[PDB]
Amino acid sequence: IANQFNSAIGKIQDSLSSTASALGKLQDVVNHNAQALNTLVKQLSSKFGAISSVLNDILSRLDKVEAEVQIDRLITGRLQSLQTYVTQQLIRAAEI
Amino acid sequence: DPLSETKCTLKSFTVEKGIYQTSNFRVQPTESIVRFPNITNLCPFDEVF
Amino acid sequence: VSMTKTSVDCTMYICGDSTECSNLLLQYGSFCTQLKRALTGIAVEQDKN
Amino acid sequence: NKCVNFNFNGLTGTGVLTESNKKFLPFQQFGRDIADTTDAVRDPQTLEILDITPCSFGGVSVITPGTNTSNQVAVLYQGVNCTEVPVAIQLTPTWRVYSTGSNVFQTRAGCLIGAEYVNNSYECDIPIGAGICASYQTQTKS
Amino acid sequence: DLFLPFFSNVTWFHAIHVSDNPVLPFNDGVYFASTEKSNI
Amino acid sequence: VTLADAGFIKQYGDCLGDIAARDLICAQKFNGLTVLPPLLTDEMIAQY
Amino acid sequence: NKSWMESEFRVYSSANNCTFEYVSQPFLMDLEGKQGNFKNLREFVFKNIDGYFKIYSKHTPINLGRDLPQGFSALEPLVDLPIGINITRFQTLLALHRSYSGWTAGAAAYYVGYLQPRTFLLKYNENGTITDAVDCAL
Ligand SMILES: *[C@@H]1O[C@H](CO)[C@@H](O[C@@H]2O[C@H](CO)[C@@H](O[C@H]3O[C@H](CO)[C@@H](O)[C@H](O)[C@@H]3O)[C@H](O)[C@H]2NC(C)=O)[C@H](O)[C@H]1NC(C)=O
Ligand SMILES: *[C@@H]1O[C@H](CO)[C@@H](O[C@@H]2O[C@H](CO)[C@@H](O)[C@H](O)[C@H]2NC(C)=O)[C@H](O)[C@H]1NC(C)=O
Ligand SMILES: *[C@@H]1O[C@H](CO)[C@@H](O[C@@H]2O[C@H](CO)[C@@H](O)[C@H](O)[C@H]2NC(C)=O)[C@H](O)[C@H]1NC(C)=O
Ligand SMILES: *[C@@H]1O[C@H](CO)[C@@H](O)[C@H](O)[C@H]1NC(C)=O
Ligand SMILES: *[C@@H]1O[C@H](CO)[C@@H](O)[C@H](O)[C@H]1NC(C)=O
Ligand SMILES: *[C@@H]1O[C@H](CO)[C@@H](O)[C@H](O)[C@H]1NC(C)=O
Repeated sequence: IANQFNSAIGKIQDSLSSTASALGKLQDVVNHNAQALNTLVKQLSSKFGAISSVLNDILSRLDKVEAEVQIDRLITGRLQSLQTYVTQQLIRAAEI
Repeated sequence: DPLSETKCTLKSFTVEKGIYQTSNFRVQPTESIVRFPNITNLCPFDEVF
Repeated sequence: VSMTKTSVDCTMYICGDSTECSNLLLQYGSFCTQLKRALTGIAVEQDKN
Repeated sequence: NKCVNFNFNGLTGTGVLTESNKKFLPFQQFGRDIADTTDAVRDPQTLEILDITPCSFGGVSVITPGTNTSNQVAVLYQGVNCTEVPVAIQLTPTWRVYSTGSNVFQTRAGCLIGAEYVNNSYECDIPIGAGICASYQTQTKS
Repeated sequence: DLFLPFFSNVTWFHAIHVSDNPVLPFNDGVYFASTEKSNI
Repeated sequence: VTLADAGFIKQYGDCLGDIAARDLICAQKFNGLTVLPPLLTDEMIAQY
Repeated sequence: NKSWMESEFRVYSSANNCTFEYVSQPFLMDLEGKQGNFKNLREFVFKNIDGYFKIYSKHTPINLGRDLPQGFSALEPLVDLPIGINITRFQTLLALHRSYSGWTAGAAAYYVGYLQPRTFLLKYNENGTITDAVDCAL
């Protein structure tokens, strides 16, 4: 019973050393927290209907009366992007 | 003070024992730096107008 | 058992440090504090789990 | 190496400027990142390439006992090296007085200010991160 | 954008004086390429 | 498990130059997305 | 005149109303130093789009390994011409150097491929050159 247990726990070294994929259930947590934040930082490139997605171009090129009407398109789409991320994170957190 | 910052963040004149988020610190700029090309001469607008 | 504890400064993600965008963001009320609160609710749970 | 309101060819921003290792071809004026913001620029008076990065910043968390127990508090600068908070001596938090420090301590979670580090462990009273916690009591070991 | 598609047909013309050629179209745009030397 | 950002100190001298051009974790940080450390280190979890 | 020069221009018999003119130095002359039976493949792209005629180009050193090689390269922008005219067709100039009314018989060869509106994914290396790409419709 000792030689069986000692040789069985020996195969755990190989079951972990030999394949790459053994811890996929934990790697998937890291991959989803990375891909969600990498998505969220790409959403800053979306124009949401404004003349530029770069907020300093709006503020370089326009005065207050129509600069604010362009900025508010980006406030709206960015805020929706956060609202999507925080809803997705609350949905995953309740599964973890 | 940072306590007064948390009192406004909680909207309360009493704060209980804990750790609380507050507005980011951000090193603000010391001066402007304007770098156009050092072009010498006025454009020909005064001919076409 | 846990996931990466994350916090976001919504007034810095939404507005690239410009004051005039920060003044438009106040037109939306408490949305930015709800985002902070919900992410804090997740982040304090990871250390519970 | 200093925080400035830069403007290159009309492209206003706020950041620090540094010499790039990047190698723009003669047709390129601006270099760019995943958020389509300008990451680098070619200085039009000398054709030098400058990296642009935002001036140093981070989250700030405040650690307090019960306000009925005391008004004194400690402050944690998130992800920040304690060589950098003395450079954060304008800034967004106008309560500069916490920079007086003397009890500054580096956690891996951030630079922690206004709390004195002590070797003898306790139960976790207020959680900081990365194995640290903070509490309000008299050490009076001596 | 207007690109040349991968693995697409391109017309390889030889041209010679000897000591017949119609005008080519220009629809969307043209990738034009040569290996010919001596600035002929 | 090849972890991405444990949350430990990012002393700015890391971020400027080459690394922010290829590593997304700095671009996240420069946009106010912040990843915090756990309360219990991998040494304290191993001790329990 | 003791010189090699275009003694007459056959190409246009008339030039009746001309509306833009230019002089330059690029358009991909030759390599420096030469090598025995080594050659340079010259690539150009001509794009006409809402009244601008745009040119891009590339030099490619290539050996005795056939032609038009299955490796990779990308064209740099060359000029943006504000011409405002309809292009529907094109032709290319040969220049047989008249050696003895003489017209000694030159020979030449070139490749033509019409562009299309298309979506591409482009790989920029850590130096910022495009080093690979994929056609999202191939
Ligand atoms: C119950 O199952 C056991 C295996 O799971 C088995 O143990 C094994 O027994 C055999 C012999 O019957 C051993 O085999 C070796 O025996 C000698 C060398 O010692 C050689 O002649 C053989 O070729 C072979 O190498 C195994 O070493 C042994 N394994 C362990 C871990 O002890 C038991 O015999 C089974 N018990 C019953 C009651 O059936
Ligand atoms: C905070 O920043 C300083 C640099 O300003 C870091 O100091 C360097 O640390 C390494 C590793 O110990 C040494 O090899 C260097 O010689 C140090 N340079 C200087 C100028 O002191 C310091 O390590 C950082 N602290 C943290 C916690 O990351
Ligand atoms: C294109 O060329 C023709 C020929 O020079 C120009 O036509 C002349 O226009 C003037 C002014 O109307 C008349 O006096 C001449 O009698 C015209 N000549 C002919 C042969 O038609 C024409 O104007 C030019 N186009 C432009 C836009 O300048
Ligand atoms: C600007 O002046 C400098 C000398 O101060 C000179 O080297 C440079 O060539 C000038 N810029 C341009 C666009 O020529
Ligand atoms: C922690 O203990 C060491 C001795 O093991 C001592 O040198 C050090 O000063 C102590 N830390 C503090 C903050 O005093
Ligand atoms: C390529 O050209 C040949 C004729 O030379 C033709 O048979 C073939 O079908 C063409 N293929 C495509 C995809 O254009």
